[PDB]
Amino acid sequence: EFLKPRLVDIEQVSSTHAKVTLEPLERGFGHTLGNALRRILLSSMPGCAVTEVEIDGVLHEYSTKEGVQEDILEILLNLKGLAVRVQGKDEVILTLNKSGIGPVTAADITHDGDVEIVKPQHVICHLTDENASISMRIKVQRGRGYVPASTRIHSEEDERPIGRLLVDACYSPVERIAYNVEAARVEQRTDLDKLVIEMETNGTIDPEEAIRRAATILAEQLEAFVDLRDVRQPEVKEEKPEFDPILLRPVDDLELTVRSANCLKAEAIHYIGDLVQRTEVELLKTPNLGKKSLTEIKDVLASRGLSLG
Amino acid sequence: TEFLKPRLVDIEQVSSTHAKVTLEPLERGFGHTLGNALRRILLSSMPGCAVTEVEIDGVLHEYSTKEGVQEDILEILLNLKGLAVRVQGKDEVILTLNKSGIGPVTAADITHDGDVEIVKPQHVICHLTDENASISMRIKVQRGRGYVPASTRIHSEEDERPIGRLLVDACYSPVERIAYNVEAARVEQRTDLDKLVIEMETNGTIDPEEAIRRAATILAEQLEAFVDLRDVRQPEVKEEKPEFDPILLRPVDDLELTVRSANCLKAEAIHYIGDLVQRTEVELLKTPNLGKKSLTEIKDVLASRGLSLGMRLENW
Amino acid sequence: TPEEKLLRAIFGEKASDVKDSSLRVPNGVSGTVIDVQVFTRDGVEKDKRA
Amino acid sequence: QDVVLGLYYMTRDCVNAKGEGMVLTGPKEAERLYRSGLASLHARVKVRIT
Amino acid sequence: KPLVGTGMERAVAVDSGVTAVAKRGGVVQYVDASRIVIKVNEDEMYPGEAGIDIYNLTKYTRSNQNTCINQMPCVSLGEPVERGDVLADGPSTDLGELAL
Repeated sequence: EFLKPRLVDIEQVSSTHAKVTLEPLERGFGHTLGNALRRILLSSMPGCAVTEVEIDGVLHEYSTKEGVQEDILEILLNLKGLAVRVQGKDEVILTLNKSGIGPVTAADITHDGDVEIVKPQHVICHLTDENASISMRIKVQRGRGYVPASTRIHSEEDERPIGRLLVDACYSPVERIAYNVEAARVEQRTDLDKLVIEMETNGTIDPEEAIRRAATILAEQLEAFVDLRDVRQPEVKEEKPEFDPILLRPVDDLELTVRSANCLKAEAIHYIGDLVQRTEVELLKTPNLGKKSLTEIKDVLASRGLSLG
Repeated sequence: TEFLKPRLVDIEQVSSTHAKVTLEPLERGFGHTLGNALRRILLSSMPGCAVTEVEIDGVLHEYSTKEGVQEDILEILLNLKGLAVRVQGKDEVILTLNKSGIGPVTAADITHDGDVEIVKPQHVICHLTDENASISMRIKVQRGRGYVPASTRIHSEEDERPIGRLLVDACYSPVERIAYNVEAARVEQRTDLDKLVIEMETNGTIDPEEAIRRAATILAEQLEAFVDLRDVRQPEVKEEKPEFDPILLRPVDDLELTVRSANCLKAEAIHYIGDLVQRTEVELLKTPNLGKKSLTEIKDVLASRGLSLGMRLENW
Repeated sequence: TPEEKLLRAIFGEKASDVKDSSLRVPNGVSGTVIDVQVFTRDGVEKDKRA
Repeated sequence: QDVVLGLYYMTRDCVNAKGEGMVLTGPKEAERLYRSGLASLHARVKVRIT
Repeated sequence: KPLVGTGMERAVAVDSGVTAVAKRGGVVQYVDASRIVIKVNEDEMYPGEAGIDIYNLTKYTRSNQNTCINQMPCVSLGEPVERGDVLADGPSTDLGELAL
């Protein structure tokens, strides 16, 4: 006998800053959910970020292009800051080609359908020459958490192009999270609490989707908890009967062909035990008993899970 | 996306009232998040029934003494808070204890009511001396969620009651103690994983397993409002290989072959020429009494129907 | 030693008269080689890379 | 040093706090009280102990 | 940069030879991540063959302890510079200040 929280107004003060309110929280769970939600939000929220960049005229991170002022490393870090939203695919390859004097903004990227660059004003480099031109291809993957290059080294998988420039993936859109519990005066009630979650992100995830994802993950783990086995069992039997039933049964119970029958019969092979104990050579010597008969007895002891040895 | 769900749920309950529960493997940080949530809920918010107030027929205030009881009134208060009562239908019921004779008045001596079960019948309450040993009093049991100390009620007890009404702390939650340790656990390649050890002792009424159970139940019920991803799916797509091939349908009989041959293919699990066609040489050759004559026979008949030996076809 | 001679006879393993000495990367360091320099004394046949 | 500081803090008592003079039936519920925020970590109180 | 310094930061930064410092103040004519080309002010132009001043910077070379010493340009195109100004920040230097 309790209440439960209903998702209410979701304010957008800026594109990055959002406040989400929850009115009918039972007293005592205010902090519980505040804390759990904060934890999951900061920890596991899936986001997209640049994974690698390929520029032509550069073999390694440390050289320098003519006609640009940022060093290669600064271009990589700025790309690390690049906030990008892909809808359907997991790995997209963006192409940036610009020449002439000016600060390279994000908008100059060759614009694909599925890609949304939320803040095109993010600078990448500064050109300084009449003919200075940069071309590059950025490979962007989706992922969760924080993955540095050094672990990614295991999965080389033919990185053969030495032109590859690896950057650590900070797979996390949420930058900051706070929550406030305040007395939730509902028109007929004394002690209810309202949760106000203030969340600041890189401007990719909308608040409702984030909160729902977090609740989903918590729901999954608590479902995992719901069952608690405590079950026991007696099964453990003994595994070596007198001679193993599958070795006591008589040849007759094997049923083959009159020939093979009379063969075992007049060969003194009465039990599938004696049988499984005998080898080929044994039957090869019986008159009128040869390759085909024996081989048949074998193909049958094949499905009888017993061989001849 | 794809998370890591816990496996190997081991539970070592020494002394049934004391349950230790170990769990791995858990993603980074989830040890503390779930340990903390569970602890908070179990500890602060649990529906239960407990003693709230009692009236002594002989003494009016908590600081006075009753004749012939060595224990002071507060001592009886402390003993009776430990009494674990489970009510079924009634919300609040007022039980009476009336006992005589020498010795320790135990939980067994309680007036036997319908809905109420005393989980610990041997709990001592008071020690009554000789020749007087006359006690009659009313213990009030009420249901509530969580823990509410007497002191906050008596603070907010503007509804002044007659003298003798001794207020008691209401301990509804059946769990007396709960703790969780988080420690290192590695999934064979990932070392940043953790083990959760939950040590819990309750006051008899509820079994530990069910305690955890309904704690998690309440939390899932709170979250239910948001979580909605409950997708379904199918294994694969339909078939593009119709195994109805117009010449291979008819039965072997159409071959007008010797008995020997028939009986052999039959005993070899061959029914229709659609099975035979997909038959390994070694098999047909091992069949006892199937030699050059019989084999060449089968072969010639299959050749007459325009087919070959060892034919191939998938899905039949 | 004799037994290894037996092994060479068996498998026909022409023993290479040159030992290995290559300058391999020190243990537990991983990075990018940014530059190479080559110094040949005067007289010797410069290799293509030089 | 840190250990001793923690114990010192935990064991030291204060003249007035939450739950002055309420009586607890045992230590485990003492932990119930502190972790539940119904009493200060140090506060003068009467408890039964064995 | 240090949030709480003592004022010596600029003195040390200039006096170490790792920063690049302006000899004749003027306007930054060309900046690239290897060189700074400065157009001299007509006052400071030597009568006979003043021309412009070119500063080649030093890029990652190995220090005695195996540390990197890289110089990055500070100023932007068209910025006026005075004699004794800080062109490029050396290793562990910011905008002319010591940032250890």
